[PDB]
Amino acid sequence: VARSKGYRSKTRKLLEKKVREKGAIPKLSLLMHDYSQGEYVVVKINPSIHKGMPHRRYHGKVGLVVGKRGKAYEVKVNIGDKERVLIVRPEHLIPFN
Amino acid sequence: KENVMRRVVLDKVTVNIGVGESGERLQKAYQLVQELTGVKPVYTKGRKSIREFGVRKGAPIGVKATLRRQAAVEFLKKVLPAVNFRLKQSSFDNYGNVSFGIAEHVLIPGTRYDPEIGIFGMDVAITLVRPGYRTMKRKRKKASIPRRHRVTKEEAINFMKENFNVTI
Amino acid sequence: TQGPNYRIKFRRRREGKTDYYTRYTYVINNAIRFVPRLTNKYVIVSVSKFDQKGDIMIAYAHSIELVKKYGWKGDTNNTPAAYLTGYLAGLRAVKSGVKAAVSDIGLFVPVKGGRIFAVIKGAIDAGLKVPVGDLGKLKDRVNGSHISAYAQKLKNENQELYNKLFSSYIQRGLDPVLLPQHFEEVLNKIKEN
RNA sequence: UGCCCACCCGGUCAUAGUGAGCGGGUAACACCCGGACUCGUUUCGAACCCGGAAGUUAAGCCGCUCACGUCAGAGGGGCCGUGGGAUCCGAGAGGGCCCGCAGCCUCUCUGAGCUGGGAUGG
RNA sequence: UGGGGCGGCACUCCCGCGAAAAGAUAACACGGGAGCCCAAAGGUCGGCUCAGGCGGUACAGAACGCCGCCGUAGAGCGCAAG
RNA sequence: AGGCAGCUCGCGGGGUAGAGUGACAGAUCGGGGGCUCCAGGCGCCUGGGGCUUCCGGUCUAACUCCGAACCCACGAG
Repeated sequence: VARSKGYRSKTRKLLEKKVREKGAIPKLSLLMHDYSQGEYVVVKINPSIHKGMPHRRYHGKVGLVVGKRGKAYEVKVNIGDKERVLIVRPEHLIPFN
Repeated sequence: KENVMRRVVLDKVTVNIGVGESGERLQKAYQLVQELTGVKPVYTKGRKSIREFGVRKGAPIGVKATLRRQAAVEFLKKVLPAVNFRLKQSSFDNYGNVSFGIAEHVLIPGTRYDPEIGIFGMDVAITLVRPGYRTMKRKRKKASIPRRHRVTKEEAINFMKENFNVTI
Repeated sequence: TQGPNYRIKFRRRREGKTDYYTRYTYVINNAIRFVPRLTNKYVIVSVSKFDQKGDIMIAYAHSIELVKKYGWKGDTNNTPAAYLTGYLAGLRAVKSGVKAAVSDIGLFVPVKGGRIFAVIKGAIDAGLKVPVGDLGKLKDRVNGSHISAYAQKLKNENQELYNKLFSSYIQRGLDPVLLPQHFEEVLNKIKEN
């Protein structure tokens, strides 16, 4: 049988949360930084924040910030040879390096 | 003298009437406890439904009234003479509580009559407290108190022998 | 605690001091906060700013420096004292550079006519634009008119309100009845600098 | 002065936690005293809110000891994997060698609160 | 379509596993679901804490109401699974 | 006028082999102590059942308090 291609399929363990990270958002110090254009970020999905959540295929990728729309950011990521632009809420981002 | 802060005080003498249903008995039970205490009572909702015993969620099945300082002691002085020998050492827990039931309300040494309303039973709960218990029930910076500061069973008996001259 | 399946709450949540659900909203929206705290004897006001390593104070004000700098004589944590501390806080904040701020009640209950709303109103008169609903305090409480009426009922219980304080036995002439008159002379003193 | 000790707002979110027992305050933090007024309890000035100040270190809070928890370092013990190679072994299951990397559990011992911004005390 | 037929639907969609710790990946493989329901089971604001157990209370009983102690979730969140 | 099929360093992502079971869910073999009922024998003894507690043992494609080799994104060389 071929697999169902829902939005959150084959994510039983990617969207786990370890016992010491559970609860409504713990880390506020990452949210106190305002990314400017040209910065590098890492797309890290937060399983407990259900707004502005990216797709499984982008978890752990490194993007470049190119703009801002509201409270969410426009991030340019490479998948293969293709450029893709995402709009991600800052709860799903960490700075790179 | 820090011993003044370890004193035992009376607090929250609560009267409960459990009729076990809703309608045609609550009001007369509501009227009954209205004059025993002198304060307006409250209906008590039931917990999770059982579908037997007739209880269901949100259904008022009981009436309670809470008395505080300088009126709790007066009310206790008029219900105790009925059951002076009913109070037992086994009915005291290890945290400063004691409870006793009244089988028949007119048994009280008061001006009770037998109108067409009928007769009910009563339950009385007595809570013994020390100064500083506010730390468990305040809103901000609430904490917990150790067993060191709690009222013990042995000293709770003394508070009943004194100020009330109760037996056993 | 029982082992490897137990998760510990935040330290300020365990102490019962901070509400992190409201604090989450401020950080997302990058608010500059005006924080009117209270205690059993004083009132504390601070104007904060978010930072990675901890909040930066922009301005500060305490009720102890009402008596040590402007000759306040009444209680240090009643409604007229809440207004005066807030007025002083707004003057320091505006002089420091900020012109608007967001109220941060904390874990206090927002009751109309209370001390917390008195602090906010005092800061508004000083010139700090704090958004507020049309349901603030009452103007007869700020000057202490309600305190004087209670003192003026000394005729029955033979006791004036202001019993002598901890050290006011031989130093402070408490006069609760003439409290509103004492209010504006202090207010005019901080209004000029 | 001083530096660090509480308090207000925090960051890290158990090496920081939980329980028990003890130590410490003439200020600060609290319990505490009372309700005319703003406000309030489907009853209760208990809680919330307002006004106060006699009393106390007994609670909370801070520090210390001991039990368990947690994170590491060291030591004894149980289990054990893997990327590349060969006309290597073996009927196969599997195994050995060459070059390249490790891991998990359990006992025993030893430690265990750091830190940014502002008004009281030493 | 392990010839076709009979059967089934692996013929549209969703969850786990197959799947080899990025991505992609087949079987007439395995374990199951959807084709709706709700004017509230939707929006916001406030207060509160759940299942289970222990001590004391008339009828009261494992399980009615009241007074206390513990409880990291062992509950609940329309319906499958996560 | 730059490009990336390869490698190194830096900085991140992951839940597989293994390993555990008192860390959740299921399965699974024995012993000691305490409580209770039933049956048999002369208050005691023996057997069966249920609960609790402590000690050891066996497992998991649709278990995880853990966790390699390895693979991958980005920057520089």
